[PDB]
Amino acid sequence: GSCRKKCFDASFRGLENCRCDVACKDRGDCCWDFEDTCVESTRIWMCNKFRCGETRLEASLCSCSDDCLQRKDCCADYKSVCQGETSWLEENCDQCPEGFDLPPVILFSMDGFRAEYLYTWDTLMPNINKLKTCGIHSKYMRAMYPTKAFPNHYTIVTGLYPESHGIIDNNMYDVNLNKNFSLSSKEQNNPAWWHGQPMWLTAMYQGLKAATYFWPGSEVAINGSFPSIYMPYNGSVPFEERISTLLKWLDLPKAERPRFYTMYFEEPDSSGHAGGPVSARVIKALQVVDHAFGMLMEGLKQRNLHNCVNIILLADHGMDQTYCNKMEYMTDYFPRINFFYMYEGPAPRIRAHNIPHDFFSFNSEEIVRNLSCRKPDQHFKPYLTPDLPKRLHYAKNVRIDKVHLFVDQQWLAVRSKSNTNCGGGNHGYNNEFRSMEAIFLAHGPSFKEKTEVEPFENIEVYNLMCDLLRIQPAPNNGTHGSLNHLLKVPFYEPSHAEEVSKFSVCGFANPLPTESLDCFCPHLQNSTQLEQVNQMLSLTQEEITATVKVNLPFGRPRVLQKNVDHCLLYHREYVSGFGKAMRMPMWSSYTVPQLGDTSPLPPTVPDCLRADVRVPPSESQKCSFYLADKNITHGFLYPPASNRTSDSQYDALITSNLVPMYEEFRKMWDYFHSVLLIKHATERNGVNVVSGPIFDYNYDGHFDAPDEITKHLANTDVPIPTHYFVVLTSCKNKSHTPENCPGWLDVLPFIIPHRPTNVESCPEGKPEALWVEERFTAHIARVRDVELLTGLDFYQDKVQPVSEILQLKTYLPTF
Ligand SMILES: *[C@@H]1O[C@H](CO)[C@@H](O[C@@H]2O[C@H](CO)[C@@H](O[C@@H]3O[C@H](CO)[C@@H](O)[C@H](O)[C@@H]3O)[C@H](O)[C@H]2NC(C)=O)[C@H](O)[C@H]1NC(C)=O
Ligand SMILES: *[C@@H]1O[C@H](CO[C@@H]2O[C@@H](C)[C@@H](O)[C@@H](O)[C@@H]2O)[C@@H](O[C@@H]2O[C@H](CO)[C@@H](O)[C@H](O)[C@H]2NC(C)=O)[C@H](O)[C@H]1NC(C)=O
Ligand SMILES: *[C@@H]1O[C@H](CO[C@@H]2O[C@@H](C)[C@@H](O)[C@@H](O)[C@@H]2O)[C@@H](O[C@@H]2O[C@H](CO)[C@@H](O)[C@H](O)[C@H]2NC(C)=O)[C@H](O)[C@H]1NC(C)=O
Ligand SMILES: Nc1ncnc2c1ncn2[C@@H]1O[C@H](COP(=O)(O)CP(=O)(O)OP(=O)(O)O)[C@@H](O)[C@H]1O
Ligand SMILES: *[C@@H]1O[C@H](CO)[C@@H](O[C@@H]2O[C@H](CO)[C@@H](O)[C@H](O)[C@H]2NC(C)=O)[C@H](O)[C@H]1NC(C)=O
Ligand SMILES: *[C@@H]1O[C@H](CO)[C@@H](O[C@@H]2O[C@H](CO)[C@@H](O)[C@H](O)[C@H]2NC(C)=O)[C@H](O)[C@H]1NC(C)=O
Ligand SMILES: *[C@@H]1O[C@H](CO[C@@H]2O[C@@H](C)[C@@H](O)[C@@H](O)[C@@H]2O)[C@@H](O)[C@H](O)[C@H]1NC(C)=O
Ligand SMILES: *[C@@H]1O[C@H](CO[C@@H]2O[C@@H](C)[C@@H](O)[C@@H](O)[C@@H]2O)[C@@H](O)[C@H](O)[C@H]1NC(C)=O
Ligand SMILES: [Ca+2]
Ligand SMILES: [Cl-]
Ligand SMILES: [Cl-]
Ligand SMILES: [Cl-]
Ligand code: NA
Ligand SMILES: [Zn+2]
Ligand SMILES: [Zn+2]
Repeated sequence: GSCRKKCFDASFRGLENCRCDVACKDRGDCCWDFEDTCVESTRIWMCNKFRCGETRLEASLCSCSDDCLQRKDCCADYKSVCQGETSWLEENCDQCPEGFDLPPVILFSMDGFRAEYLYTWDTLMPNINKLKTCGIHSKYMRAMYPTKAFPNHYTIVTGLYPESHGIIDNNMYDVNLNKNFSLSSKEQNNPAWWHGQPMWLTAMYQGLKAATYFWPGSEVAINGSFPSIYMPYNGSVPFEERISTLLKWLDLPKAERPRFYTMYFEEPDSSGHAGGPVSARVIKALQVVDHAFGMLMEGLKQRNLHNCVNIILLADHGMDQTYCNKMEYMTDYFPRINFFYMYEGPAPRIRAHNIPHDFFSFNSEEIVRNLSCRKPDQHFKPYLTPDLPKRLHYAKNVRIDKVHLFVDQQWLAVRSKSNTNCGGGNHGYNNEFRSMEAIFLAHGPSFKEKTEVEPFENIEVYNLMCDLLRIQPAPNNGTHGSLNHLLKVPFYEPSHAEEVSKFSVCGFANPLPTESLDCFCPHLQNSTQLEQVNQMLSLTQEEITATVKVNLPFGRPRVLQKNVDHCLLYHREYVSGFGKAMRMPMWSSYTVPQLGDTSPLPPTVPDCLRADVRVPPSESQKCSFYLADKNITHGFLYPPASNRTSDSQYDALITSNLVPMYEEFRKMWDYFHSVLLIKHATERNGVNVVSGPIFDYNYDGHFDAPDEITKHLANTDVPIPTHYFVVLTSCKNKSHTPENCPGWLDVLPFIIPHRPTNVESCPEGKPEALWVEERFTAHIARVRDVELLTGLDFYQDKVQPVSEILQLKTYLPTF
């Protein structure tokens, strides 16, 4: 015989007197199968032909003995390797066993698994590829900025932007605590850094036990509590050991068995850093993680759990390649740099060197000014954080330093040329960069099968996981219901938000104005001319219904602000919502048709403004306000030169269509409406436009209350916007116009900062054709971002399921 079932038996002589004792290795008389049967069998996580039926040993990590199933310690592939059962991988695409009344949730993260890995190398990852084929598969998942591990892992489990959850980078300083946060320090375990409610506490608070294996934050007594089970972090733990512990937890008695699980792997992030995203090291790491993931599914199948668990496989961010010849140096821009401290790399920040003493005295403004437009080809742009694109939601936290550098693809910004941290993979860049996109795959009885879904953001996963466990989520930044199309039977059915402030009436009464408002239009020097022109503002009921049909084709925006007095101004070519206290419109809606001639609109007739007879002078702007205010002029919300009849431009040359605009912004503003808007209308077969002011002086992402607004027009109460929004909405099916679209819509939203100079664009002396469109593109945002910043709610009259409208409102155009 051989060593099968005779390991370490010195008294045993088999064929040709071969021996199976520990000393046979030296004497050189071992039976042929000794090493694999008796030595390597205690160092591996897999059964094989040598091990099946084996006699139990001591130091074995798992068992292939005939009693392992009753003892509950079989290796994961025992049944398929030893019992001839079909592996999970060999099974076709798709049930809970006894005691698993409800399906547990596994949240599985593979650090640095970028969406392109799954596109190019899927055939090198058969287990992951099987998950993608059989379950639900998003084109990619968008991370939050900056695309770092701790900020995004904690976003995933809280539903919160970093500015809200507190972990705004892997390295940061908090002047209030006067402490430093870093991944190698014990300060990261101070619960004071961790705000919000992570998913394992949401479950625990609502009666469901939670086990975490190495998830960021799970080793912290957040809000005073650890997870039910958690593991002190140690990256050296083999992945198979982690998977085996997860399967053991699923073997706990029902009364002790967690319902929510998290799992974390350092790969392919670690190999991405070492070798770059296209490298043998990443390829090998991708095969390793795929092997360990398969181990999990095989072990689930051994327990008949493969189709009972709702598993989500995703990642925190992607990976890009860096170069030592693509580095920007602060020494190139400052003669002395020893007075400030720099968080370096793909998403740098600059703060005072002497902290906490000079933290707030630091002249962040001068730093950003001296870094602006210094070279024509400089590969980063400095920002004060309130000036960053609003879709990043990266400003409202004292831990976010005011000075920020937004760095171009594959570049790095460092202090000095001494820096050698280059040549490998890195991340942290703009979350819209393709290289920073992450994967999201799910599978389970609650998910749809064999379904590909559009991209979505990692802030949406928290609500989804609460829906999977049928519990209520803590308040977060997801849009609940936006991921219902992932689910067979949604747990949460969304509904339209009900309007808070009802609209008033601004009907047409007297054709002459009680007050001139200090506005002048010599073209109407007589009174007969005025009465006729203003009469054009009088629309019949039939004319009101016609303009609403074309220019409000999805229904008016609803006001979710409280105690806001507003009325609707009907015109033939546009409808607006006038904010009485504000003395300017909250929104203006109009639909731009497709035209053959792409002739840019001509300039508005100048020197002609008059009052709105429908709006009383107490609630109207005065043209003298703008003359008085030397630092700001007036702009038009609805473009008057886009008139489609002989004298309809008069309908736009009224005080009710005026908004405060710095001269330099209005140049940008008018170019967009005169040139770019027309192109968008011709490409989209017409486009509906809704535009208006945004006030966010505390840069918290929410509309300001009137008493939060700190800048006003001249000596009046008329506020100056911080931003203007422009939402372009057309029919996804280009065969239809925006007003005759029975299917899905297609949106392109802008949130353009209203700044007194164009230094963000470094015009330098170039025509607007060479930088305006670039500036607007940099400030694309979601509709929901506009809703949050305005207190408005869109598309409520679009006949379509709410959850599909929620998909539309979370969509981010990318380029
Ligand atoms: C941090 O942990 C504490 C627990 O120590 C959480 O406080 C608990 O919050 C829940 C939900 O708000 C409270 O339950 C509610 O109480 C009201 C008042 O009777 C009741 O009407 C509701 O139906 C619900 O039962 C609970 O009382 C409260 N516990 C304590 C001791 O204050 C807190 O929410 C956690 N915070 C975060 C951010 O995780
Ligand atoms: C920030 O820059 C100012 C201005 O410096 C000039 O503009 C820069 C954008 C860059 O092009 C420099 O090469 C220019 O010299 C600095 O203010 C100047 O400082 C020098 C001292 O070296 C002084 O002699 C000048 O009078 C200053 N000019 C003004 C208008 O004040 C300032 O020092 C820079 N700030 C920091 C922190 O370095
Ligand atoms: C859109 O309106 C422009 C402007 O109309 C002029 O300005 C208004 C404020 C009002 O004073 C009107 O009575 C004016 O006609 C139209 O451009 C004018 O077009 C006429 C006839 O084609 C021409 O004689 C004028 O010189 C033009 N004036 C300017 C400043 O361009 C334009 O025709 C209107 N578009 C359509 C489709 O009717
Ligand atoms: N609970 C945990 N505790 C400590 N470290 C963890 C952790 N979970 C993951 N990590 C570590 O997070 C690291 C990945 O995060 P990264 O964003 O790549 C760090 P970085 O910002 O690129 O540079 P840095 O190392 O200077 O912080 C992994 O190497 C891993 O060791
Ligand atoms: C947090 O880390 C910073 C460096 O990242 C420390 O900064 C030092 O601050 C002291 C005075 O506070 C200065 O004398 C040193 O020159 C600073 N060092 C550097 C490298 O800038 C800071 O001390 C740390 N704070 C805490 C509480 O640990
Ligand atoms: C993201 O969601 C969080 C949680 O709902 C919001 O944070 C709250 O904001 C209000 C008003 O700013 C504060 O009074 C609360 O204290 C905040 N809570 C927390 C936990 O920070 C946040 O406003 C949302 N962000 C956006 C951009 O909408
Ligand atoms: C980190 O992990 C290393 C690898 O072994 C693992 O940890 C030991 C303690 C056992 O739990 C073993 O089953 C694991 O695979 C250890 O060698 C090392 O000591 C650990 N370091 C720390 C600080 O815990
Ligand atoms: C778009 O919609 C088409 C049906 O629309 C009707 O037919 C076309 C030709 C136009 O005349 C339109 O005004 C009509 O209402 C579908 O047949 C077609 O598949 C759709 N296209 C896409 C890309 O979805
Ligand atoms: Ca605000
Ligand atoms: Cl089954
Ligand atoms: Cl003026
Ligand atoms: Cl500016
Ligand atoms: Na002025
Ligand atoms: Zn990472
Ligand atoms: Zn990393």
